[PDB]
Amino acid sequence: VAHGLAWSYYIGYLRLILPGLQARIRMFNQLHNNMLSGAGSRRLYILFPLDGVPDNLSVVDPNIRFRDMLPQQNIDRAGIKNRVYSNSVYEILENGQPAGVCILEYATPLQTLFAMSQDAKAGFSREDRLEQAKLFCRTLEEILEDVPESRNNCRLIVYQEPTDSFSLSQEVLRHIRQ
Amino acid sequence: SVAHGLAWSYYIGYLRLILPGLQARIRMFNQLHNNMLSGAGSRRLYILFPLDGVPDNLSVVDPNIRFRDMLPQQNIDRAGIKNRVYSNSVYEILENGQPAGVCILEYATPLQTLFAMSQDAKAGFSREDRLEQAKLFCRTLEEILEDVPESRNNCRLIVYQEPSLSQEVLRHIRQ
Ligand SMILES: Cc1ccc2c(=O)c3cccc(CC(=O)O)c3oc2c1C
Ligand SMILES: Cc1ccc2c(=O)c3cccc(CC(=O)O)c3oc2c1C
Repeated sequence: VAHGLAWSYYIGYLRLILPGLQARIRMFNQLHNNMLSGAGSRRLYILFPLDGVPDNLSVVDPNIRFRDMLPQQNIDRAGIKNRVYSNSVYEILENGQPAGVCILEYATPLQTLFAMSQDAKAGFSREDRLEQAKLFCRTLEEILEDVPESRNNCRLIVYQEPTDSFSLSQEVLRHIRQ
Repeated sequence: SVAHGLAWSYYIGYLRLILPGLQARIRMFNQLHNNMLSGAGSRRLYILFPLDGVPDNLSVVDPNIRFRDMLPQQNIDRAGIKNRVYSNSVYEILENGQPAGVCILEYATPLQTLFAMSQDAKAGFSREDRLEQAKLFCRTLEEILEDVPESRNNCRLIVYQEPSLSQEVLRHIRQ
């Protein structure tokens, strides 16, 4: 199931959104004294926690600080027709210092995976959901690897949360640094 | 299968966002265009799903399906996806050379995904395989809509196969 879900995420969102990302950064930077930086901050980072319903990003971590919206993106495929999309820019702290600035969001298909799992008749366990989550990521990673213009503009950030000291900020930083 | 997750994502990712505000958007439409819609048959989101990828865009697919107007936009504002603006389009469906029906009409966006999947260099699949998937998608989507009345009565999945669409649409509006 998660195979077609990763494809619809790519086809139905990442394809529409990536190509104009850089231009929107350029603006953002004109208007915020070059807050985005070089290379690290030139990507759309998609968060995919493994372990449903992660904390929303404004509250998840005191070291992940919202700054501002990029300028909106207008789309006009023969969709759909006219659509407006938003993306959000976050300051990422390490040791009390601004260590990174980036565009960051959760993968919407989490919501579908969760909703699937919660359905009364055909819902399924946490373990079965994790198996699907892993399959979504593996499949999305493959798609992106095959598409250099897409891959140069975004990175899937996949992580597991221990219920048992987890900092999402340190995870994002490690990716941003790689 | 893959089309089952796809159906759930069209529902969770689009129909849930769009149907709740539809009637509000229709009423305002009617007021702006002399009650051009309302007849009950004129107040659902009609979603075309040709079982046959890449169906000609609606404005050009059939002389009997003629673009009239856009609904007022639907603004959405959730967590994660902050501001989005969605559009939907209203079509006049002529029969016998004359307007016979008016509706809100669009292609299901997941057609584009079953097609792209099909078309992949590796683990892509044939037309004969992509069709079985399209079938699974339609069935799964019609099962999902059934469990939630608020949604069901506000959209119809028009599924069709080459042996006139405008005649295929009116039948639905009439049902
Ligand atoms: C242009 C395009 C193409 C494919 C999809 C899609 O598979 C898909 C699957 C599930 C949910 C959506 C969201 C939507 O229809 O806006 C999807 O959007 C798509 C869009 C917007
Ligand atoms: C709110 C929400 C929830 C789930 C999905 C989704 O599964 C999903 C899967 C594939 C493609 C999209 C389109 C998008 O993220 O804009 C999807 O959108 C979703 C959206 C917008």
